[PDB]
Amino acid sequence: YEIRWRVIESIPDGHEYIYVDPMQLPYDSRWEFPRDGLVLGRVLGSGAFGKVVEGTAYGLSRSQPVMKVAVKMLKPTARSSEKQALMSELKIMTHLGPHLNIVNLLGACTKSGPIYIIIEYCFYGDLVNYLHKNRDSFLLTLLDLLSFTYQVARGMEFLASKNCVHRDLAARNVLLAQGKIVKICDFGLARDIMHDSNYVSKGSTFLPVKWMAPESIFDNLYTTLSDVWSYGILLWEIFSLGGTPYPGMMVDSTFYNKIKSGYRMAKPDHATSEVYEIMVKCWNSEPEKRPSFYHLSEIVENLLPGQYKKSYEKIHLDFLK
Ligand SMILES: Cn1cc(-c2cc3c(N4CCN(c5ncc([C@@](C)(N)c6ccc(F)cc6)cn5)CC4)ncnn3c2)cn1
Repeated sequence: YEIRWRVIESIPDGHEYIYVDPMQLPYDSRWEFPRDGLVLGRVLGSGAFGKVVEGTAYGLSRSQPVMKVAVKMLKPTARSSEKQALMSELKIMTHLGPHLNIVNLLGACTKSGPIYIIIEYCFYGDLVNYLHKNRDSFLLTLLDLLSFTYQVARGMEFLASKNCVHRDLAARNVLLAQGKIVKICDFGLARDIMHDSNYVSKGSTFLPVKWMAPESIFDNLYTTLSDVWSYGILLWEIFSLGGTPYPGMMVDSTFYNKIKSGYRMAKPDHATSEVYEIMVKCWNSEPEKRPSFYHLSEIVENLLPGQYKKSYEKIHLDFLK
């Protein structure tokens, strides 16, 4: 190809070194959970082709013989396109490993019918409804907002270390667990970073434009660095207490023109000067200049009381006992 500026730089030293593709890896049978040990209850989120329901699981844990869970599944209206994606989503989760700030996978029903993905249940729901619920009380506290901001930073650091690009980081995809523990969810659009080069076929039809970095919209480039842009948008959501990004702006020619020119959202009412600067660094137009998720945690860690780090580590270690 003759136009070299349109070729993205591609990174393998010798034939001995291969990319471990999680899509190609075997399914550990220990994830399997009999379908007749799962009762399905109320819907937790739904869409045209799928839903997440609350479930009770009997005998999934030795600690909790009757345990509340969530269950990701497809509707009858879903086609084979949605069926292959849910499978690949299960593949990404079985190989990620567990983390304190991820809605962890507990099991799956893969053997007979449609796929069920069984995930831990988060008592408080998503961060957008939670922040709407508490708006009047705030005016929750400010430290809570910082704590949410740190935990997502650690969650994302864990994902990027596994070379996993989330591609839909947003407040609607942050849940709150029993001890005000923040959990990232929805790996439907998640891809390994080497996925787009090795098995090239994509075409998600509807995208979260207002959360996406310029090079993701315009060039279909998804990296950890475009996740960091989304993390900036997530921060704006949290400190506007559940606000809609770019409020009053339709996504159109002029919107894309504005973002490309350097337009950015103004500071939200409940963000400090220092916290707005984090969102600004996150929306740098040159992706390589955005801060890393490790660096972001270190910045946000400074904004929290000194003991928080020690207590957060105590929760974290305990979770993996
Ligand atoms: C009021 N309240 C609510 C909760 C709550 C809510 C969750 C939860 N979520 C629910 C939202 N999610 C979600 N919704 C839709 C999709 C789809 C439509 N795109 C989809 C579904 C299936 C499919 F195969 C493909 C696509 C995906 N995911 C998951 C996270 N998970 C755990 N606990 N929990 C607890 C608690 N109080």
